Amino acid sequence: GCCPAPLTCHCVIY
Repeated sequence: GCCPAPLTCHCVIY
């Protein structure tokens, strides 16, 4: 999964 922000899947905060 990408970021929950959500943000680009290159950031993925998880």
